[PDB]
Amino acid sequence: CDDIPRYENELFLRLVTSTRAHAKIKSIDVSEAQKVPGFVCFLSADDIPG
Amino acid sequence: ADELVFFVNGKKVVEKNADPETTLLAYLRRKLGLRGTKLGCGEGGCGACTVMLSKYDRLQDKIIHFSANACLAPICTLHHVAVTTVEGIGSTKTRLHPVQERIAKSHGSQCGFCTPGIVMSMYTLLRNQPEPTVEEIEDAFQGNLCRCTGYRPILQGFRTFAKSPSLFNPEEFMPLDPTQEPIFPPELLRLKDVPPKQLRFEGERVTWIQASTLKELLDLKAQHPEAKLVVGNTEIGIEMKFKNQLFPMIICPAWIPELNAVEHGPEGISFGAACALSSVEKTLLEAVAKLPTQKTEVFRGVLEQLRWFAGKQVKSVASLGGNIITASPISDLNPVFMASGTKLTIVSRGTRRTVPMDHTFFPSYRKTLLGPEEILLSIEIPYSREDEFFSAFKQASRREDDIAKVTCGMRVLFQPGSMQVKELALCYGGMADRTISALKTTQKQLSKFWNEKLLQDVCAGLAEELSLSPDAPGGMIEFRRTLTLSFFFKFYLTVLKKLGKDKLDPTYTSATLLFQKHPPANIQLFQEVPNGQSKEDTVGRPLPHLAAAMQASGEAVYCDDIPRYENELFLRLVTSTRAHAKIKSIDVSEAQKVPGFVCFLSADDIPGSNETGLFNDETVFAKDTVTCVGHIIGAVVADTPEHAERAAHVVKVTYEDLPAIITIEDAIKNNSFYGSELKIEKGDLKKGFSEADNVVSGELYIGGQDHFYLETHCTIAIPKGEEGEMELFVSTQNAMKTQSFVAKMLGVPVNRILVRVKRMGGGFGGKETRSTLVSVAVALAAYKTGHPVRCMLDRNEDMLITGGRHPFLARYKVGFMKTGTIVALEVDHYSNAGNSRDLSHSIMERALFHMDNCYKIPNIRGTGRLCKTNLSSNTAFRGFGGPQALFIAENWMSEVAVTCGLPAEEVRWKNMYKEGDLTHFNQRLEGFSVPRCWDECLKSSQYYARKSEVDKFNKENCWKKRGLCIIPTKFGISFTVPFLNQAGALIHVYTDGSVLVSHGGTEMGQGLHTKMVQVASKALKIPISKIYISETSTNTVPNSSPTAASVSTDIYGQAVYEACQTILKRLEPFKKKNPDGSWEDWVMAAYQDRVSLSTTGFYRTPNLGYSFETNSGNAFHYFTYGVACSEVEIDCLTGDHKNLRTDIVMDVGSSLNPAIDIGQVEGAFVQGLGLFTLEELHYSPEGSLHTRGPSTYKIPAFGSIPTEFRVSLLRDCPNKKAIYASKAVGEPPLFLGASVFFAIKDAIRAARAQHTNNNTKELFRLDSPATPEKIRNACVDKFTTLCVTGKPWSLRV
Amino acid sequence: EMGQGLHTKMVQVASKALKIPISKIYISETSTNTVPNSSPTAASVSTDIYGQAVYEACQTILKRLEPFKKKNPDGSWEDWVMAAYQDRVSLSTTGFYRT
Ligand SMILES: Cc1cc2nc3c(=O)[nH]c(=O)nc-3n(C[C@H](O)[C@H](O)[C@H](O)COP(=O)(O)OP(=O)(O)OC[C@H]3O[C@@H](n4cnc5c(N)ncnc54)[C@H](O)[C@@H]3O)c2cc1C
Ligand SMILES: Nc1nc2c(c(=O)[nH]1)N[C@H]1C(S)=C(S)[C@@H](COP(=O)(O)O)O[C@H]1N2
Ligand SMILES: N#Cc1cc(-c2n[nH]c(C3=CC(=O)NC(=O)C3)n2)cc(=O)[nH]1
Ligand SMILES: N#Cc1cc(-c2n[nH]c(C3=CC(=O)NC(=O)C3)n2)cc(=O)[nH]1
Ligand code: FES
Ligand code: FES
Ligand SMILES: [Ca+2]
Ligand SMILES: [Ca+2]
Repeated sequence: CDDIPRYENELFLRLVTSTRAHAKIKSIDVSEAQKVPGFVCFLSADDIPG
Repeated sequence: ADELVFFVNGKKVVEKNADPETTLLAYLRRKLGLRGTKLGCGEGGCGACTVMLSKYDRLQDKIIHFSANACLAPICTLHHVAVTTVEGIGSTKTRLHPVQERIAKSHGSQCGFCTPGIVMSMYTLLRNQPEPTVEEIEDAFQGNLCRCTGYRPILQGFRTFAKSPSLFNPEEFMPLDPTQEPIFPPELLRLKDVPPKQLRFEGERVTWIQASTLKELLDLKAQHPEAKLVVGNTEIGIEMKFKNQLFPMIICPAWIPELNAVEHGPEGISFGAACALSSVEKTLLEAVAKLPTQKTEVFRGVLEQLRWFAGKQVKSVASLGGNIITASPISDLNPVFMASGTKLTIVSRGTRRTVPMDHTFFPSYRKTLLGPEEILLSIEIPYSREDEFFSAFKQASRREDDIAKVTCGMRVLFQPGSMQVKELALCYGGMADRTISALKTTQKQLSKFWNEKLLQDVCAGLAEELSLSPDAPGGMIEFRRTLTLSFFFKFYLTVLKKLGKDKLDPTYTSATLLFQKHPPANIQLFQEVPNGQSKEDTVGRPLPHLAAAMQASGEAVYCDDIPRYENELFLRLVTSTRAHAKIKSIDVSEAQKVPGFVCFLSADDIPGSNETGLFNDETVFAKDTVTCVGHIIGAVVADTPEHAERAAHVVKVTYEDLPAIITIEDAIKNNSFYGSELKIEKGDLKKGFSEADNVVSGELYIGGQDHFYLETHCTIAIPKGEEGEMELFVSTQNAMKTQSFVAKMLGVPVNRILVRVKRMGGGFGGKETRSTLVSVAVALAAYKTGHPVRCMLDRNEDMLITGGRHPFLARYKVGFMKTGTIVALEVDHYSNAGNSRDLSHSIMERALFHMDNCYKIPNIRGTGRLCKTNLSSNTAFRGFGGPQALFIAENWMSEVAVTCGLPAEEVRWKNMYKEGDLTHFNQRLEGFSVPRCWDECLKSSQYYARKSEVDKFNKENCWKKRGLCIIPTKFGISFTVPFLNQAGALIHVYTDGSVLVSHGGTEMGQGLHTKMVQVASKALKIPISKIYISETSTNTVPNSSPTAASVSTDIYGQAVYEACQTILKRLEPFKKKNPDGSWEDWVMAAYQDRVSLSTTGFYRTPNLGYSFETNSGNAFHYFTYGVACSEVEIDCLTGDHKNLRTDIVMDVGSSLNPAIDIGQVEGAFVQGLGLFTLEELHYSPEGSLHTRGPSTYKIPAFGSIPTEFRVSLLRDCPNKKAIYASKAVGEPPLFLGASVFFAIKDAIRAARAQHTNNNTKELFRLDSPATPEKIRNACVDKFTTLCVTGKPWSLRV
Repeated sequence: EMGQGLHTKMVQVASKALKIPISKIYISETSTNTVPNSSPTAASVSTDIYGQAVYEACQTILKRLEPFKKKNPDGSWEDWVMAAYQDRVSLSTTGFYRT
């Protein structure tokens, strides 16, 4: 799979995962993430169209 | 300076390193990933790259919006400009804009490749005039071309913006709402405030300075006199791309206020030299409405030329000074500027002069009297004076967006209130290498009076003074000379009229009329579906092409639109510049030095076989010898397409010529044929000829045709790196041959090669085989590099290399009775096949099969020979030999009517086959519907009433004539080699109950997939929404015949039907167990029960197999029929004509989709009209093509179609021989375009009775295409007489 | 294929069923548009079940090619395949198995 050449416009995804075994998600803060050079977006449940 | 800032669809683009050579089109497709905007030609002719531009004009103090060709727009002109592309206005993921909605729903998109550019031209009009007039609408598209639709639906759909069941419903159209339009970028409006300043861009090869002030400009021209000015780039863009000019320094003066000012002075109106021609046009139109007629004579000449100058895209960026200083011999403006003494204000640093343009201003080819330091600042177009009159005329190959043959400006100034010539200026383009004045002719007339003797003297003087030698560039010697006289005659008559106030001499009055549009009327008639039919059964309903909305939105993916891999490379073909030569050596040493160069590939690089072609006739890369101009020798592969192009251009081939054989004639004389003669003989010719009252024999020629699919040939090849595996994305009608020619070249099993075809932007037969020329080269580059490689041809390469329709030369003899009844016939056909066999033999056979058209001829012999020549190999082109043969048949039929002195329709009718007769190849005509088509078309076209109206018009008009002709056609349906009539399909039903269909056919705009989906949905009894077709691929359906012969709906439809039956058989017990369940419940239960939800389907046409030796057995499964009646009006002084009205009745059985079938009728029709009247390829005598682009090759334009255009599909004619009682439609109607040609012939006969003949039974030869040249030269008269063929001491008798 | 040699076994199986060498057969990949609704490759039954699927498809090819073998007993695989193609016999089929 990863040996397949990337398209010129091909992007990379990194999962964001929980550090707690059982907990409510109070908030999510992406503001330091957006500062990282090359950030395109952060995706979460609300982005799902289906 | 360094930064370039602009906006694209509302979003800011900051380009830090703009290269001056980057066009917008390249930037949009390759840097911004916005692939809706397309490349179709690269020379401003086709409009596929049309976008909108918006800017603040701080001078009108207003946001302005205009359209432009992205392929010619340098991004370096666009600082502080907002670009709107097709993706800027809507999409199927959000909402279509009204323009996109309507063109899709009104069936104005087929292949869809022209659609975004036509969308953008209509959108642009709407942003300027939210409620346009019908004419403002047609005019919006002078620079857009469509090869598929025949234009009618696009216009009829867009007409709903102005002011039988039906193919569309305008009441469902969302109204335009200008408050919902994208807002002009607010950042850009903040910027209008800041004073502009000089910018500098630096690219690989070119430095560009954007001059902010006149002083900056004139300083820069002093410092850099060699620097090239650029405004619209519509000429420099061509010189750069097509003549390998490099201008290492550009100055763009477009922003400078004095170069854009318009002033109304006592003497005339003054425009800065950077004023677009669209501004010039608007200003003059307003002057012409406001001012006394006698002030505006010169202005109206300018306007008359601007009417026929390029199109909206070009006119909106092309500048006035750009036209004057380019000094093309064929400028339409400079003759007018020169005739008028229009004033040029010319400046340099510390210099200013003003001169009247006159004959000295253009000293020689492409030069003007401007010095190295000097710029054209402003132009004063003068007011006309009392006693001063002016005309301008342009004649071309086509009226819309064409390059002038002869073009002129004519001024006379009389002594006050007299007819006594004080001044006369007759100034012409196209008669020499610069714009010239006939000063010798006109000097002789000063003090003379405007009369008959003056007309005669000027004609005689023009004939002497504007001579052309037989060798003149452009040819068309007699036509060009006739036109210089004809135009003068029009001027002479126009001036007579203007001199006498304002009845003077009717019969003559129409020669003086400027071109004028009658309003369009279009009626389509087809059958409603049976009343009880389910709404979910769409078979027989006018469902839009399934991809039409995505074509309109730019979201449909064509091959080059597929994203590049990051390591993907670019191939450029290296082709022969000689017709016939040994290759002595190849030197790549300059190519190696172009940046990004990767490798040059040639014959030695091939690991498998260099032998390719349908008959194993050809090389993949030429070895030892080249046998045509365009013969592929090699290829350069580089990191960008520009590096590849530049590198290939500088690959040096050294040749030693060999004797060439170019023409049919040469080939006959040299015994140069492929194979041996083909023949069908039936009955007894000698006996036939001996019993005929009359016998006519003659010779007929029909020229070839370039496919001009809007998407040229394109392949992407992906090498996998494992077991020789390769995956190709290809624009082709033939994935099977592509797959096997790529495997043969690589020397790998066919199971290693996967070919995928999503869609083509047109194919028309030209992608039936010739697509492998590019496919196999790209495969070689992928194999050799291990990288993805791609290549899309530029238009010029495509036209040169890939082949076209076959030219035919016929020698015939027909014996007939006095009643018109044909008694015997012989025709010998010769086709120009080019340098390989390809489909030529099958093309000849199809010609022989159609030599009868619809006529019963008891004694008949047809022969065919294929001429082997040093020209690119010709191939399939819609009709596949049929139209040539059928044109030959109608030519001699028409000569039969003339010789008999009988009405042409009577002679055709009495000769017509009847129900059950055998053809000349002994096939029975069962369900022969031509008499019903014929009867209905006579009637619905009101033919007989109109005949009498045409005679009347002809009686009353000396210099225009009308013509009217009605012709039948029949077209045999099947591939003539029996093995190709087979089709497979593969159908999957997934467990959500969605169905994916795959079949061997490809989509090229004809709506095959839409039809297959309609079939599957009727067969399965589910809605089409549940069914989907993604693409055509060799690992889903193997061994497919090319999508060709118009049988794809027939044969794939049956294969899809059969897979549906199997699925239905598997589901039946689940249906039984649960009668009240849904399709979804039944599918899930069959899955849970371990019943397969996948099957193949297959079909093989029964009862086929014609033998040329027994002359028996079915050649075809059935025939498609129809009839067309066309009326034209020709202009006998120029060779222009108008197509006034056409009515078509076509038998397509019970249509699967009447929208799609009417689209096919009209598209085919218009493609045939192009073949028979507009389109013409020219080659030098040594075999090198001249016509390589839409500038010179003229296909039907929006303005070319019949103004009244009516199409009916025959009611109540089910075809038991094909799926759901339908008939094949793709090619049958194309020969109906010949009704235009024969109407033209009738109108020529009329003109020659007017001024040539008392001989009503005379037979003059009119070859195809009947272009303005052939029509004009055929209108023999007192002007032709003065400038014919090429005083002697020295005269016998 | 996950390392277990299933494509290899399948090529072995097809070669034996069609009586042609393994060199004339190839398996490129697995995809939902060539075989739909597949169970996961799992429970060690893939050879068993795809083996039968491949075998049934090979039988169907053999039935279709038989009249050409019969007409030309001394011919090559390649001769029989070309003849079927020229005679418009389909050279594509599915295969299926249910334990
Ligand atoms: C599809 C198409 C159809 C066309 N149809 C026609 C037609 O029917 N009739 C016709 O006449 N032409 C036609 N043209 C030609 C072309 O569009 C015109 O000549 C146009 O006016 C050139 O203007 P431009 O601003 O694009 O010139 P550019 O390409 O930008 O410049 C052309 C030349 O003019 C010089 N120049 C420009 N401005 C100045 C200045 N102020 N002072 C000194 N030199 C200057 C440049 O240095 C350059 O040599 C057509 C072109 C295309 C692409
Ligand atoms: N829009 C469009 N219509 C088209 C073509 C095309 O390329 N584009 N090709 C024509 C030719 S040459 C043929 S043989 C048929 C192929 O399609 P069919 O067999 O599905 O009719 O479509 C015809 N109509
Ligand atoms: N449309 C179009 C059009 C196409 C064809 C046709 N296309 N390919 C072939 C082949 C002929 C052959 O002799 N050998 C081959 O491998 C292929 N014939 C026939 C027709 O009647 N109309
Ligand atoms: N190895 C491995 C392995 C796998 C399985 C197994 N895989 N999928 C399921 C499912 C069960 C179900 O109820 N619904 C489903 O959609 C799937 N069972 C069985 C086994 O014996 N060995
Ligand atoms: S691509 Fe620009 S006009 Fe054809
Ligand atoms: S739809 Fe216009 S070129 Fe095909
Ligand atoms: Ca072609
Ligand atoms: Ca050929």
